[PDB]
Amino acid sequence: MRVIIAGFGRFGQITGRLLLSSGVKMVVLDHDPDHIETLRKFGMKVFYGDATRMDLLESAGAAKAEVLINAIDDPQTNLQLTEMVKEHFPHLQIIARARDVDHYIRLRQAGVEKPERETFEGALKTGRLALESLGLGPYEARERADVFRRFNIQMVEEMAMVMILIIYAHPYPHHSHANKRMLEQARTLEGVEIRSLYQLYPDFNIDIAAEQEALSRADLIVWQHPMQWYSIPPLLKLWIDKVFSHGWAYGHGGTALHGKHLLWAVTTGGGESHFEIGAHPGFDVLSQPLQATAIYCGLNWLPPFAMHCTFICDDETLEGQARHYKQRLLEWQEAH
Amino acid sequence: MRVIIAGFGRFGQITGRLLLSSGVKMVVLDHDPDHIETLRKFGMKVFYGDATRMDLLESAGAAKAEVLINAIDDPQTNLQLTEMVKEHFPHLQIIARARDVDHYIRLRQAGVEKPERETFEGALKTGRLALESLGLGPYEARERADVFRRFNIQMVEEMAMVMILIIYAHPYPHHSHANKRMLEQARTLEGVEIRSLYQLYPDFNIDIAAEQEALSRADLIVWQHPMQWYSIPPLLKLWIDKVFSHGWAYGHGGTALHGKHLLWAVTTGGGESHFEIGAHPGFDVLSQPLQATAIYCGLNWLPPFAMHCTFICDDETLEGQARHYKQRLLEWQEAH
Ligand SMILES: Cc1cc2nc3c(=O)[nH]c(=O)nc-3n(C[C@H](O)[C@H](O)[C@H](O)COP(=O)(O)O)c2cc1C
Ligand SMILES: Cc1cc2nc3c(=O)[nH]c(=O)nc-3n(C[C@H](O)[C@H](O)[C@H](O)COP(=O)(O)O)c2cc1C
Ligand SMILES: CCN1C(=O)C[C@H](SC[C@H](NC(=O)CC[C@H](N)C(=O)O)C(=O)NCC(=O)O)C1=O
Ligand SMILES: [Zn+2]
Ligand SMILES: [Zn+2]
Repeated sequence: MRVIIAGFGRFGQITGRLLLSSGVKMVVLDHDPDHIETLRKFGMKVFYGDATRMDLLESAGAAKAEVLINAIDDPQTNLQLTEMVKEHFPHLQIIARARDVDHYIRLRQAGVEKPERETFEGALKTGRLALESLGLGPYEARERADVFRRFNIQMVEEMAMVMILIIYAHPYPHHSHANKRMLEQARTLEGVEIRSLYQLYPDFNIDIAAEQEALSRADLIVWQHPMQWYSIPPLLKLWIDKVFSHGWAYGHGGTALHGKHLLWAVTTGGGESHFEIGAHPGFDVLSQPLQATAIYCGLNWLPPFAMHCTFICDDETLEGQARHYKQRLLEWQEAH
Repeated sequence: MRVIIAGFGRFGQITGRLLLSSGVKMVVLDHDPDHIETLRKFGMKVFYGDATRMDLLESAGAAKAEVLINAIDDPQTNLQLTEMVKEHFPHLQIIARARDVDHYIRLRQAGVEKPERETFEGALKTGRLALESLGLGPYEARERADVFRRFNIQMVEEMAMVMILIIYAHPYPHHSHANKRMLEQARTLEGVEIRSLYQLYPDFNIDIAAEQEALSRADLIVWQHPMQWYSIPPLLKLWIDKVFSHGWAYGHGGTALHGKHLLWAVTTGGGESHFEIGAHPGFDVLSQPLQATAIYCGLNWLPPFAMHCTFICDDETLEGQARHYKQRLLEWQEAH
């Protein structure tokens, strides 16, 4: 229906099995009598022949499909398919396997956004296993692989070619009601940049230098998120831990944030009264770790923006609250 | 000095390049004239020939090496090398590339602990890009891949055969001084289980069922960690967000934690004066998000154990605090 997979070897099988687990229906283009049994069990419609055939492509539903996964092993065949689909089926999104760097480059030049070098991530994993058996902790080792990946991707992309900042930290931005409205409203302003952490770093691999650059340009920084267990989401905590670095956000020479302002914009399921609990009751006390973090780094902490009772929230209330968020924002701009 | 890499093609080049960035000393076994220049450029010592020659293995220093990375592509040659090494060099840890499920199985049977199927992680990434191109959030997609990975590994492992609970959340357990001593002390008690989050889940993919089972068996739960930015590490917060689930920890029928105790055991680099910051100063205030979480889940909140001044801490002070932690734990179990 929405998905076509070309090639059902080792690579296509795992990609297909992951989609099938997530409830996605697909058809397969394959031409290996060896895969007949695998295909039988897999239980999807099969088009048996060369994927480069226009007739098989059309009968597979290419003119209506959203995504083609090009899992073809042979670079020449893999590229020929890519070129055919680009020419004949302009709305069909190509996700491609690449054999190696030369193949990756040719795919990039054919307009595939992020071709996946078939052994790359396996090889990085193997590197981490070696690091761990040499005595490195698994997390430090994964971080080292993350740094190398970013570097390597930047190098191969070069070979191929050859003021408000909202730090948004909802884990499921597509599923958001309250925060999503707040952001729609904020974008109607100017000099607003939005960085959605769970969209940028689903693998919890923050690019510190990219984050520091954006902060450098901002006058007001906003930490916007749904409250989770009286606190913030894991990825926002990671962002603080990584981005607010020694010699940059604090410590000797760490003055990059001095003079800037910070707003906490948080949504909660409960209402004010729910926070009257424990030794230090009241919603305002929960701002403490954040305010302490901001102050330590030389930021000016603003009165938080807080939207309560999203659990029982009227759509009329969701709107007025979102517009007051924009209003807080506008008012800060006019003062600065 | 420490590592031998057999095979320096696409796969072996990435693995060895990663290790170079970590300053690891390695020698290479490779027979491909096309790789000679690459190897010379990195300054790499090469033993040219079949990695399956005993005399080459010996010359490469296999009798002293800590780790062999078997990056050979050909499954037969790859397996021959594995079995030869296992027979003759008993202290040499083998990290091996696997072509597919069958190769993976034969490596397991040869005594390789975690063979890495070469295209597996690459395919999962391709599957994630397809899901995202269909409109799924990048983070939700990654989470689907994590579930798929966990299930797949368990399946391939099947085929290959054919009370105190400390939740420890130091991001760098090996680099620790204060927490390491505390865990040394705690371990001298009876009925202690330690789960080290950053060792168990470097890729931040928590196994909720396993954590919940461990919690089932605990009477005292301890959150133990160094304090970072007035709060807790990113992985502990994920652990809370994931493991303290609707219908288990809270909400209708969520009574699994009722009657259990929770202790916060935290180390800080600053003393008490460090926490004279913000509108709600004082160290005790910082426990509020955690105490509120405890209360909502029916956990019994105990007075925290806090070790301060680790930045300026004498070694006798460190020992003494590690003994006092053991003491708190002991008196708890003597009281229950
Ligand atoms: C993991 C989890 C923990 C939560 N913890 C709290 C809580 O501490 N206090 C509270 O009021 N709401 C809590 N909530 C409710 C969310 O804050 C609320 O659903 C959210 O702000 C709604 O905004 P949204 O429509 O943008 O998702 C929690 C929700 C989840 C999913
Ligand atoms: C990311 C980062 C943030 C930190 N923030 C704080 C802070 O909030 N307050 C504090 O007293 N110490 C802070 N520290 C210092 C650690 O708490 C301290 O080094 C640790 O408790 C020592 O424990 P260890 O020897 O087991 O590593 C921070 C350290 C790091 C790495
Ligand atoms: C269990 C479900 N199922 C079936 O019904 C039959 C296939 S069998 C396992 C598969 N093997 C091959 O494709 C053989 C490749 C080869 N011989 C080659 O050298 O190229 C494979 O490894 N796939 C990637 C993975 O799983 O890691 C399958 O996946
Ligand atoms: Zn989403
Ligand atoms: Zn470590």
